[PDB]
Amino acid sequence: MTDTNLVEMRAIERMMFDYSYHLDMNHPEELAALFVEDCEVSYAPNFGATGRDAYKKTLEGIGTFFRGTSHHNSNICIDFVSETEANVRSVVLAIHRYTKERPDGILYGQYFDTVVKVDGQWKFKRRELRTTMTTDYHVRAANPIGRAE
Amino acid sequence: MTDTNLVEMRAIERMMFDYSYHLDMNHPEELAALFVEDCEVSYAPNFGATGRDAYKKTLEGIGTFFRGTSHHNSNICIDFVSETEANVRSVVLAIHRYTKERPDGILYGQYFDTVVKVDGQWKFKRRELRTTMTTDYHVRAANPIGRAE
Amino acid sequence: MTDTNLVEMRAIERMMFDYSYHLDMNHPEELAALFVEDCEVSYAPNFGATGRDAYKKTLEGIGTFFRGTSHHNSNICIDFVSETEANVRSVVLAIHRYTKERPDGILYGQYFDTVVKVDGQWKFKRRELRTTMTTDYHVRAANPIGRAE
Ligand SMILES: [Mg+2]
Ligand SMILES: [Mg+2]
Ligand SMILES: [Mg+2]
Repeated sequence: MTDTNLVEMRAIERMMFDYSYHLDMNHPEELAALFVEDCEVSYAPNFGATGRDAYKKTLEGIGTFFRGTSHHNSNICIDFVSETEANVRSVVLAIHRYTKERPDGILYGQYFDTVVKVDGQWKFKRRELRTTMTTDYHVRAANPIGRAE
Repeated sequence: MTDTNLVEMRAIERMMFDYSYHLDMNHPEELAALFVEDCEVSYAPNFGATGRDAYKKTLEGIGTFFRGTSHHNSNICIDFVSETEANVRSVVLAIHRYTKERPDGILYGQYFDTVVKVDGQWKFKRRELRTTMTTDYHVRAANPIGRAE
Repeated sequence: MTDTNLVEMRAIERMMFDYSYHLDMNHPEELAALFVEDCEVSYAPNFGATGRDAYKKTLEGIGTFFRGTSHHNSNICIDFVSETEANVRSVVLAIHRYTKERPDGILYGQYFDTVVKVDGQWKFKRRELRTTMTTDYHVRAANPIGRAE
């Protein structure tokens, strides 16, 4: 209902923010706690993770290849399938300060997510990053946003 | 009432996000569907649109002059006139990757909007962009924010 | 309760946005009206303000040292202590266009705040800025975010 939808929108947004916080803090175990076992992550047509352990592996090196990151998540649009499943579209600005000497790398992106509520906690079941564009960035492959020509 | 205000704040924000999404996707018809016929848009003291058809014309070339854009909308403040009319103030970060060879153009702005609810959908009745500042941008004229000196 | 929490989350966010607006507008008296007398502000281990008058002093020169600023506040996480006291964590992107000839200065930060509700208005009781990183910026000292190594 209305009440349920409003409260859960807040909870979903909070989880997404906790995710970005723990990412900028280099807390990979906290990050993995926000994904179900049977998850999928897609960062490019030939790059992602199937299942939580594979996802954990994608987190390796956050602490070593970057001196810092800053994630700014906005434009969050939530459509409930049910009270324990929602589809989310959002915008991300992610700045990366590398450990190697090179300009900061900027990702302008969209996330297409499905989140599920389990034992009182929202978690990611699927995340699909679509890359709007990048600057001085370290990843070449990407899922396009599908901009009309 | 309280309940009404909360639900409609979510709906207004969703519409604003759908707008920015369809803009970054180069979907001008979806954009125009989010404006009433009797709308006004102001981007500079001598630049805007009176009525929806004129607004549609301002969308020409999105696909040709830019390879991509990314809009990040935040700091959304909503004051209800009534349950079907609200005044909104918000902040925008808009990055533009040009089709011509030149640095990305950055707009730091404020939107002063009036939105109205018609047949279940929020739409823009007025948008006024105030330009806080810009970098490497393609538009010179602007409405100032009115910063105190 | 639920209803209270939702309404007050909106009010707290609104206050935070009003703060950033008045800051970008160079309105120091409006800013100071959003702090209690017995406040604390921490921007670095050896830099801040104890009490509202000291805070007011930190606002001196906004109009003179910058031609403009733009603050984008996102990722707002609110934990209520009570219905009139909350702890907030948020992300900030703050761009500064200097009056002196130098590149824009960018702050990527986190705010750790305690807000209190007094006579119907949320106000800051404590703000602690943690600096994720900066670019071409004018402040060297900072409170670290505490990123895991
Ligand atoms: Mg295991
Ligand atoms: Mg017609
Ligand atoms: Mg006094």
